[PDB]
Amino acid sequence: SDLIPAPPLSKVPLQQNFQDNQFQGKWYVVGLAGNAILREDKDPQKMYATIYELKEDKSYNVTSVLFRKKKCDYWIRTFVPGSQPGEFTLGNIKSYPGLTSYLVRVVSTNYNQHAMVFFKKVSQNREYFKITLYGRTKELTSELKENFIRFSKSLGLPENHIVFPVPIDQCIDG
Repeated sequence: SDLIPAPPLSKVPLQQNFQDNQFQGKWYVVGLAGNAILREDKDPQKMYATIYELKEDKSYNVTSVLFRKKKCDYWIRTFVPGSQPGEFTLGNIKSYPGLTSYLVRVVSTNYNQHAMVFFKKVSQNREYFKITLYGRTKELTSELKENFIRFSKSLGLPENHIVFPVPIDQCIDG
């Protein structure tokens, strides 16, 4: 493995006055960028969806659903409130083999249409980061997609590390 290095956290803005209640519900992954994300023209990445449910204790149950091998695949994360509102750590990190580190920062959102979220983790001592462009719908404007490309490039990622998953109906319409 050779990886583009994680950016310093100083280059990753935090959404001011983060509203945890308004960030809840279903988000479509309209854009994906990161040091382990590679464009694949033979088999282009399919859109998946992530559901944020705020618990009584103010941590998030995070359920993601993707269409793989004719079936809906579910995976669950717990996001624990971090240092400042809009940051999170991963609950029960010991239950993920090789994972020593996991950070979430909500970069920007208007809550009812779009969000950009930064993830950083250390797995088998390798440092991974990604940015997801979230949509409340499966389509976003040229403007929001160019904003996400610009932001991804500001963190050192070239074009072939930025993908726009293809909209689908299976699994993610529930």
